[PDB]
Order: sequence, then structure tokens, then C-alpha cells
Amino acid sequence: KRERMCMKIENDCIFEVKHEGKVTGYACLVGDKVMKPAHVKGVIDNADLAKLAFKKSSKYDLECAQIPVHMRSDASKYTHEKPEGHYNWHHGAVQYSGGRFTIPTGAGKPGDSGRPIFDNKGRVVAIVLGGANEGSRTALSVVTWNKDMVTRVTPEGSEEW
Amino acid sequence: KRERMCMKIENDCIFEVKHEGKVTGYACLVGDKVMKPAHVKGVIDNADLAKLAFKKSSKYDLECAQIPVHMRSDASKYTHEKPEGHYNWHHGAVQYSGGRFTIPTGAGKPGDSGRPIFDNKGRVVAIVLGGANEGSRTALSVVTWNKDMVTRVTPEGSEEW
Amino acid sequence: VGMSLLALISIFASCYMLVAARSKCLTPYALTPGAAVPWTLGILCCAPRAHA
Repeated sequence: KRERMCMKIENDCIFEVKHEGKVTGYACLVGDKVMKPAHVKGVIDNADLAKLAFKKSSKYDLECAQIPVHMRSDASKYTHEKPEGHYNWHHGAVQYSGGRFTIPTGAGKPGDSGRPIFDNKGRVVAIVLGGANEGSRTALSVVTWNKDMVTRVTPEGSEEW
Repeated sequence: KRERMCMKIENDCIFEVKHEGKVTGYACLVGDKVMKPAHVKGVIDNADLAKLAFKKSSKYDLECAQIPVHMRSDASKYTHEKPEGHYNWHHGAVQYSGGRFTIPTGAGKPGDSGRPIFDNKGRVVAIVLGGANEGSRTALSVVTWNKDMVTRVTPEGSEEW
Repeated sequence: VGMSLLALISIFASCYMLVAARSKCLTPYALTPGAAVPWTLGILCCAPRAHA
């Protein structure tokens, strides 16, 4: 049930980014803002999202823009509360312990940047940027939300996917 | 059950306004003040209310006047709390999500302005002014009440009904 | 000519510094679905005058 609704939301809220005919990253519809990591280069596979103006910021490595009015109902819902526990993700389940997003499997691959990390109730919590290979676990270089702030967490050795 | 006394209070707290003989909006009695939104033009289909002095305020798009003494028992009840969830309406149920009033059907049409939005217990929460086509949904542009202030919420792209 | 050129260069540099400071201080609020803090809005004017 949770996987099905997560996939249904992802299909309607995630768009691939094409550069030289190849996928490089994913742009997600969160709240009222299109979001995409800054380091990922390419064009979003959508005519409407193509001509939008993006406010870039290299400090947070993120490009944001205001979504068109006719797509406002096809966007996910967000949250800023991050209690301890487990969260869903398109490649399995992610573990949040002590402020760290860790991937037990190390299944991350370059080109998967921009995939949202989902909450239990289908809400979005954070957006992945890259992973740091710490033994059998992959610490996530992730960007999250405070009440009104964007904070970028970058564990040592992380590389941009 | 809920629809029954909902439309009964609607019957007791909604009067039509007609311009050139055709209905254009609805005026409702909330608390101790008759409310009719300013954008719609016409005359209230009642001798007593048509003779009252309506205070003008184009900033809030609302016209108010103090109800006569003998209509005080036919007025609804008000409140200032807006918990997340679902609320009632003449054309169905409205969804409150992230500070927005949204219509699941998107069947709102011009001439429906001024129809109150009810609570579960029959109290009034806001008044419908217009809507904005969010593709499959429509976000309601409504005027609500804070603890002691009037505030107006208008999503981008909204049109006045 | 030299004095006028120096004055114009200095004033353009100062204006650019003000613009850069405004844009860099105000950018993090456009990456959240949050408010603009009218206290900072009044001192630091922004393109969104009333919307968001």
C-alpha cells in the first residue's frame, strides 16, 4: 500500500532531465516549487517546465522555480518534522539515526540525484544529492528543511551522483 | 445527517441577490452582521436588508452591515479555528490542506460567490469568493476570520465568480 | 576625465556590492515554501511585493 502510493506520487511528481540524450538527474514537484540539484546539468523533459526561470544558489547546490498554475494539483506534500525511525525511498528503505540518512544496501548510482526521500504518510522530507561510501553503508549527502531554512548536510567523502 | 442541517442553516442564512432579474450571488448572516461580497452587484431579495447601509471595503472585497434585531435568532454561528481536514459546503465537501481550501470536483461556477463554508458542528469558517483552476482541482479564494481580524487568501490565477 | 572615471567605477562597484548582498541574503527564502519575514521585507525590498 505504501509502495503503491509512493510510486503513484512519484510518477505524477518526478520528471527526468535529459542531457545529450541521457538521463542525468530528476526534478521533483514539492509544494509550489520545482526543485532540482544545481550540479546536475540538462533540460527537463517537459515543455511547460522548460521555459521557467530558475533561481540558482551554489551554496545549497539547488535550483528552484515557481510551478505553473495548471500543475499545482500534481505536486506532493512536504514536512519539516524528522523524528527517529525509517523512511521510504524508491530504492528501498532509508534509516535516519542521529541526523544521518544511511543506505544499508549502497544501491546508489550516479544519475539518481534529485530523488525525494518520502515519509510514512507520503510526505517529502529531503532531497538526495550524493552518497558517501562508509564501509557497507552509504551515508547520504542530503538537503533538508528546517521550519523555514534550507540546510545542507554533507558527510565526509560524499561524491555528487 | 450533516447535509440536512447544513442545507437547513443554508436555507435560513442565505438570501439571493438579483441583477436584471437573474441571480448573481448569495448573502449570508454570520454572527450579528449581514455579509455580501463586494465584487458582485445587485440588490438583496429582502425589503429590510436592501434598506441597510453597507460599509464598503475594496481591500477585503467584503460588504458588511449590522443585522436587524428580529433576525438575530436566524443567524449562524462563527469560529476562528481552522484545523486540518475536511469541511462542508453546499456543493459537497471541501479539503483543507496546507492553508488552502480546495474543491475536489472543480465544479464551481460563476454566480456561486458568497456561499458560506461550514464546520462539522455547523459553525461558519469562511466565505467563498472565487476559485483558481488547478488543473483537476480548484483552489478556493475565500475570506476567513482570525482571532480578531479579517484576512483574505487569494491563490494566483484566481477569477471572481 | 580620470577623476570622473574613477568616481563612476567606485559608485558602480558599491551598487553591485549592495545588489549582491541583497540577493545572497534573500536567496535562502526562495528555496522554502515559507514566509518572507515582513521585518526583513521592509528593510530589504524584493521583487515579490505582495505575493509570497
